[PDB]
Amino acid sequence: SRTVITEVIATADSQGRFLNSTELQAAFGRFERAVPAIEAARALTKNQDALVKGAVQAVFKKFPYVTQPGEKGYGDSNQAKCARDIGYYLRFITYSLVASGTGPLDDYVIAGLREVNRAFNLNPLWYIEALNYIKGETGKLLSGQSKTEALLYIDHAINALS
Amino acid sequence: SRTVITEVIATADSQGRFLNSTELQAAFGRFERAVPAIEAARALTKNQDALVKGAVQAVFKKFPYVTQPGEKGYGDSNQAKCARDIGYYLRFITYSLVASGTGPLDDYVIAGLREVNRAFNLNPLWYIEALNYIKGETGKLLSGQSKTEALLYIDHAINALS
Amino acid sequence: MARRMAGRPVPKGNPFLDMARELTDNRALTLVKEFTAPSPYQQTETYGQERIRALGTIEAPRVTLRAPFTDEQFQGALYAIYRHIFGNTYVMESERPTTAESQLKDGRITVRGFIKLLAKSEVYRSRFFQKTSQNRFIELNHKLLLGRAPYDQAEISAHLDLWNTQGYDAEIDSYVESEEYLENFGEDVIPYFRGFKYQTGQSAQGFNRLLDLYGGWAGSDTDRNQSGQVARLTNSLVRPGQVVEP
Amino acid sequence: MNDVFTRAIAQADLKGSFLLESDLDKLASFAKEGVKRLDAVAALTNNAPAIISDAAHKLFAEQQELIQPGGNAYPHRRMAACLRDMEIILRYVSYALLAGDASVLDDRCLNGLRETYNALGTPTQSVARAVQLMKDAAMVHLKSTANVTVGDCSSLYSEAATYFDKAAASIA
Amino acid sequence: MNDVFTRAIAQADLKGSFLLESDLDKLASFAKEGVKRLDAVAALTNNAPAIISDAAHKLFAEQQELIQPGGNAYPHRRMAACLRDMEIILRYVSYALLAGDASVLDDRCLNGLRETYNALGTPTQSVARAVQLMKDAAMVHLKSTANVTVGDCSSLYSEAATYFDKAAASIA
Amino acid sequence: MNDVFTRAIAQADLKGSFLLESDLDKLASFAKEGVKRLDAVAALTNNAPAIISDAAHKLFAEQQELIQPGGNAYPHRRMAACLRDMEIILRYVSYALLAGDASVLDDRCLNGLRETYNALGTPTQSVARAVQLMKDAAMVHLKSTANVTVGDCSSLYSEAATYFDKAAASIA
Ligand SMILES: CCC1=C(C)/C(=C/C2=NC(=C\c3[nH]c(/C=C4/NC(=O)[C@H](C)[C@H]4CC)c(C)c3CCC(=O)O)/C(CCC(=O)O)=C2C)NC1=O
Ligand SMILES: CCC1=C(C)/C(=C/C2=NC(=C\c3[nH]c(/C=C4\NC(=O)[C@H](C)[C@H]4CC)c(C)c3CCC(=O)O)/C(CCC(=O)O)=C2C)NC1=O
Ligand SMILES: CCC1=C(C)/C(=C/C2=NC(=C\c3[nH]c(/C=C4\NC(=O)[C@H](C)[C@H]4CC)c(C)c3CCC(=O)O)/C(CCC(=O)O)=C2C)NC1=O
Ligand SMILES: CCC1=C(C)/C(=C/C2=NC(=C\c3[nH]c(/C=C4\NC(=O)[C@H](C)[C@H]4CC)c(C)c3CCC(=O)O)/C(CCC(=O)O)=C2C)NC1=O
Ligand SMILES: CCC1=C(C)/C(=C/C2=NC(=C\c3[nH]c(/C=C4\NC(=O)[C@H](C)[C@H]4CC)c(C)c3CCC(=O)O)/C(CCC(=O)O)=C2C)NC1=O
Ligand SMILES: CCC1=C(C)/C(=C/C2=NC(=C\c3[nH]c(/C=C4\NC(=O)[C@H](C)[C@H]4CC)c(C)c3CCC(=O)O)/C(CCC(=O)O)=C2C)NC1=O
Ligand SMILES: CCC1=C(C)/C(=C/C2=NC(=C\c3[nH]c(/C=C4\NC(=O)[C@H](C)[C@H]4CC)c(C)c3CCC(=O)O)/C(CCC(=O)O)=C2C)NC1=O
Ligand SMILES: CCC1=C(C)/C(=C/C2=NC(=C\c3[nH]c(/C=C4\NC(=O)[C@H](C)[C@H]4CC)c(C)c3CCC(=O)O)/C(CCC(=O)O)=C2C)NC1=O
Ligand SMILES: CCC1=C(C)/C(=C/C2=NC(=C\c3[nH]c(/C=C4\NC(=O)[C@H](C)[C@H]4CC)c(C)c3CCC(=O)O)/C(CCC(=O)O)=C2C)NC1=O
Ligand SMILES: CCC1=C(C)/C(=C/C2=NC(=C\c3[nH]c(/C=C4\NC(=O)[C@H](C)[C@H]4CC)c(C)c3CCC(=O)O)/C(CCC(=O)O)=C2C)NC1=O
Ligand SMILES: CCC1=C(C)/C(=C/C2=NC(=C\c3[nH]c(/C=C4\NC(=O)[C@H](C)[C@H]4CC)c(C)c3CCC(=O)O)/C(CCC(=O)O)=C2C)NC1=O
Repeated sequence: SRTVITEVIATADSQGRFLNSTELQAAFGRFERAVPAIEAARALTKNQDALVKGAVQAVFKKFPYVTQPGEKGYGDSNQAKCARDIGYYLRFITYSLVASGTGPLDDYVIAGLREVNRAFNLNPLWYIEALNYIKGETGKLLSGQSKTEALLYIDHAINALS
Repeated sequence: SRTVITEVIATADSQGRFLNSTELQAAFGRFERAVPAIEAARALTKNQDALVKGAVQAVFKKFPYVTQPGEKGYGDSNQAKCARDIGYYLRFITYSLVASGTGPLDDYVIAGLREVNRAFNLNPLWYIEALNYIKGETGKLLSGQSKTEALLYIDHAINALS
Repeated sequence: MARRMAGRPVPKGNPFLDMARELTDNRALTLVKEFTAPSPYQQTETYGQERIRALGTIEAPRVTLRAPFTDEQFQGALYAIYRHIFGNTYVMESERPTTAESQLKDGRITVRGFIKLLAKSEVYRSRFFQKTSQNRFIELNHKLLLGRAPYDQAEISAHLDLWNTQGYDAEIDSYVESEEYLENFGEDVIPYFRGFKYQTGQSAQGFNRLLDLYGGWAGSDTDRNQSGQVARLTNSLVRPGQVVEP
Repeated sequence: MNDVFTRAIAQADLKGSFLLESDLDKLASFAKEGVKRLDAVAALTNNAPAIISDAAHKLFAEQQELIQPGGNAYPHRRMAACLRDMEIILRYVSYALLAGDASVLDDRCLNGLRETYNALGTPTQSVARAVQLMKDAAMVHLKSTANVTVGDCSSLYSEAATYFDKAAASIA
Repeated sequence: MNDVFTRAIAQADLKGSFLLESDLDKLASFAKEGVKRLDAVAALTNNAPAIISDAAHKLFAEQQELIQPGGNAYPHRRMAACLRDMEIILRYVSYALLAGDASVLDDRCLNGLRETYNALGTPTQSVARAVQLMKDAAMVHLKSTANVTVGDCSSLYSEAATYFDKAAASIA
Repeated sequence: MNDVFTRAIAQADLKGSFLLESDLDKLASFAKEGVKRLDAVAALTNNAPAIISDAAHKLFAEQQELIQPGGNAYPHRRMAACLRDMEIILRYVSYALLAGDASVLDDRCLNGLRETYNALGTPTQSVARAVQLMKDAAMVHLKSTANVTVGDCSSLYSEAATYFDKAAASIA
């Protein structure tokens, strides 16, 4: 993955050197901030189902034609598969909160995202709106710095989609 | 640009030797396929306004929501630039017909397509269905070798969009 | 009365009622649970990369050296170059070419030119050329200068003829000056093992051959082995699929 | 690699003799009927994304086990790898179709895919299933007499089926 | 490579679920002990030459045969190999102590090291002895309480020790 | 490359003295207010695609010839490259904002960018106007006190404005 710790270790290894004070400073900052990020992760994991269902409904509201019969969104399977995709995204946001870096997001979601979306005719705008709704609701759920870290990761995923 | 004789020249200039028999006869086949190419380009050329208006209206027909207000398709200026976009695709298909190669296409439209589309949120489905409408019209306008050759460039651009 | 208002009687004893219940009662939620359950064979994100030895090499960052590099970009670039080009072999401080490094630091030669000079250096010869057959030399040249294993026997034939006819310097220049090296790496990028991903135009066997050549992140192409740096792909290249016993 | 002409030439050379009248007639027949071969290859190339989409849809509906988390094609990158593999195999079958000989297929494409997939851990059986799904989804486009002169192309359908089956049997 | 966070994340993804509450508690506790682990890493890295030289002295006083002509440390070249191998192993052990997870060792440091030492004729028993000696020499520097606030760290000592034994047993 | 801290260090080294307590005070003040700087640069990074799309929309609204055939960004490829350029220079402006020094932008590109656009035929004053548009689009998000702690950041606005202004002038 690409955490702070792992990026530190990899950049030290590539240069073939030990970890001098700068990488340890970065690691210290990461360990100091682990508490707010884990707090955000536990808040997102607590309000999991509500966030997923709200995101799906927001996607439908901004994309009414997607609900039309004989089309991509219509069908119980495609509703369930929307819910599954948003669950995946939220899972990986919590993963990146815990790992205090966009490691899991880049590894799973973003890596290869563009061409698999192209090969399935999945509009990125759907997931962009879902993530915008999750951002809006986590504004309500999370107060303080957990809010900031979460919003950083949701915005990173949004940038990757857009 | 990368046309048939251009491919010949470029591949031969890589090595020391001149144009040997095989690429001479490849240029041959290109020349005796030019006549169908040029006349089919004429046929597809004589119908700018009809083709562009028909494809524009077909796109609006299959995707009626863009014509609704608040969508990126709504707007007289948006319709005008829709028309110029389809005219651009048509003129570059004509160019490729004349050049007996996708050179003009890959130079003008394919090169840097996806980045621009994501920049302005344009959907490849709009243009691909417009090209499908042109597929339909060329199904009548053109006969035999002209028809097949023109359909090749049209659906090559279709694959490029997709 | 109310029971009969429900509808006309349905005959009892249908064998499909268990399937009807599954299809009816919240098919969406059951579908979500079916979708998000774990698969029978558990595979992590990097399962294939770890079952292959080369997990860490793929994760290794690409290194670049542009003209206004200050200090530690240069120091890291030198270590990366010396680690990759010399096949993870130990290079003592006496053998390190200081003049080529000075030229690189001034910017007279790009990173690619420095790579070319190292390939023509005495360390590269004394390790890979002078102690091995020509097959092993070609394989090492491919793996180090180009990052990929050889694709077929035509490469060995062409490179052996080119060496025999024009010398070691021309042999090495055919690698660095090639269009493939300039496409993948260009002037300012240190070469990396790019064969572990699918490379455009590669053969089916190239991945397996690079696996044979790699031998772990620790392992290296010494020539200090008790075997003496023998070739690895002599029979894999000319007879790709088959296996024979004399 | 070989086309049919080069294969016949190589056999005639190993026998050390000129090309017979029979072999010349077979190659002339191949050349005369090569136009339909061009049409078949054009059908394969113009509809490649559609063929891959149908094959992947039917494979992952047939096998929810792959896309399912922990499975192979799950992590949203291995899925792109799967689609790319479909691309490569279809491309090589189209090459072997234009050539008229399966030499490109079994030389450039599928000598080591068996052991490559065993090393990477992917289930080769699902890959073969995916390849024959590509075969089925490609035959409907190959048979499509839309906008193409009507004729007889049974031999070409058989050839394409044999190439897809060869690829599936090798990878399986 | 994986630290403890990425390790737990990979397990959670395999289960296709979020991170359980207990796992979040464990990771929060791990990050609470972050500063202790940082001092341990600083002790390893700052005192790396001292540890390496002490371990080398003890190793060659133990096995005088390595430095005899004909032994496997005789000329300056393979003695530089001695010192640089020990440096790399200490480097990767400090890495694993920082990341909390021994994955960096297995992936990179000890990847093909058995095969290297078996092809090179290097006595792997001597390398294991050198690494264990390095353990004994570095525990002194980790246990050094000078210039740091006092606090129990038996978990960190056990972690560093098990990483050194992992390296030894993967070499031996 | 250089930042404000290394700039002060380098000038002190050039004069050869120890660091003055006054310059220490400026660097401490920079480190105290740098938390605001992090929010500023995070705003830039998060809003980057929206900012560059806003810049493109405003430019092509106010300017027309770049669209028509014969215009510098006319072919679809060339305007893709145009967007790439504007996002690249925004990224370098984010670098400059984070570092507090302009070196990493100027010394890296601005010496050669002018002549490159001159030789390429690209109208440079148009590029400067694009920089200005993208600067105002960024200022929209940088004055945005929403979703963050409230404070005063006029000095950071001045620094971002001068970075964009300097980049625009140096392109010209
Ligand atoms: C080199 C050849 C070439 C291509 C291919 C091209 C496509 C293209 N269309 C654009 C704008 C656009 N074009 C459209 C038209 C779309 N919405 C309509 O309803 C249709 C469904 C659909 C067209 C089929 C729209 C909505 C915009 C957005 C600009 C705006 O907001 O006014 C733009 C951005 C600048 C502009 O032209 O105004 C490009 C580059 N331009 C080129 O120079
Ligand atoms: C590792 C992380 C991961 C992600 C992110 C992921 C996304 C993803 N969603 C898929 C299916 C899908 N995804 C959607 C999109 C949703 N359905 C609609 O209700 C909504 C409008 C919309 C979301 C807002 C649809 C419609 C499908 C069905 C595609 C098909 O079978 O044709 C597929 C194709 C695999 C399949 O056929 O099941 C992928 C790869 N998969 C992953 O393994
Ligand atoms: C020129 C001929 C040629 C081919 C075709 C080829 C295939 C190939 N497949 C690969 C991995 C892969 N291939 C697949 C696809 C398979 N696994 C799933 O089960 C699917 C059902 C199935 C697709 C039909 C997947 C998922 C991976 C990733 C394996 C991993 O990362 O662990 C790789 C490793 C590089 C990469 O991951 O991009 C290669 C080289 N190599 C060649 O030289
Ligand atoms: C091919 C043969 C060759 C020559 C001719 C050569 C000269 C040379 N000296 C350099 C730097 C330097 N050279 C010097 C030495 C000079 N400055 C002091 O006044 C000294 C009194 C005086 C010594 C005669 C210094 C101090 C630098 C550092 C300049 C800097 O880093 O900015 C550089 C740029 C970086 C480097 O290579 O280290 C070159 C190319 N280098 C070569 O490889
Ligand atoms: C520098 C050390 C070195 C040498 C010399 C070497 C020899 C060598 N001989 C080869 C093929 C060959 N070798 C021979 C020679 C034999 N066949 C005839 O019947 C004769 C009885 C006999 C020669 C007296 C032939 C005819 C070939 C061609 C086979 C082919 O091209 O497939 C090849 C592979 C293809 C090529 O190079 O064109 C090598 C590498 N390999 C090395 O690493
Ligand atoms: C550069 C691309 C290109 C291609 C591919 C091409 C093929 C091609 N197909 C032709 C007719 C034909 N095409 C076909 C093949 C079709 N008939 C069968 O029903 C199948 C549905 C299907 C193939 C599977 C047949 C059978 C003919 C008539 C020739 C004959 O009697 O066999 C002809 C003769 C004149 C014409 O109709 O255009 C050509 C040159 N020409 C080109 O310029
Ligand atoms: C075949 C090439 C080769 C050489 C040349 C060589 C020299 C050599 N001498 C060594 C030890 C030593 N060498 C000396 C000798 C120094 N102190 C004495 O008083 C003198 C002032 C001075 C000698 C002129 C000492 C004291 C040590 C022990 C250092 C220690 O263990 O701390 C060591 C470190 C390992 C050991 O021997 O215990 C080497 C490598 N070894 C080799 O394999
Ligand atoms: C993943 C990081 C990494 C590791 C772990 C590593 C170990 C390593 N040690 C090596 C050589 C060696 N290493 C040793 C060290 C041992 N011999 C024993 O007697 C002593 C206990 C000890 C001496 C310090 C020796 C003697 C050689 C042989 C050098 C030669 O024969 O030239 C080599 C082969 C280098 C070559 O072929 O020249 C490797 C790969 N290399 C790496 O890049
Ligand atoms: C970036 C470089 C950097 C490092 C490495 C660093 C270490 C560090 N050590 C700390 C305290 C501490 N440091 C240690 C570690 C030592 N205590 C001894 O007992 C052990 C022998 C030994 C550990 C093996 C301990 C135990 C604490 C107190 C924490 C506690 O008792 O839970 C603290 C918290 C503030 C304090 O109370 O002093 C930090 C940040 N700070 C930095 O800026
Ligand atoms: C990483 C630092 C970096 C920068 C900054 C940079 C600028 C740059 N932009 C270029 C092309 C271009 N740049 C532009 C943009 C200009 N034309 C109009 O659209 C606008 C008014 C204006 C942008 C707002 C265009 C249209 C091209 C295409 C011209 C061509 O390809 O010939 C080129 C020529 C080579 C290429 O990119 O293909 C360079 C060097 N290059 C770099 O490596
Ligand atoms: C994970 C990355 C990261 C970020 C993003 C970060 C931002 C950050 N902003 C803070 C407060 C602040 N943030 C801002 C900046 C905003 N306030 C508005 O007025 C301006 C329009 C706007 C500037 C663009 C200001 C002015 C403060 C108050 C600082 C003070 O007390 O002087 C604080 C102090 C603690 C808190 O408020 O909870 C932090 C840590 N820290 C991080 O570790």
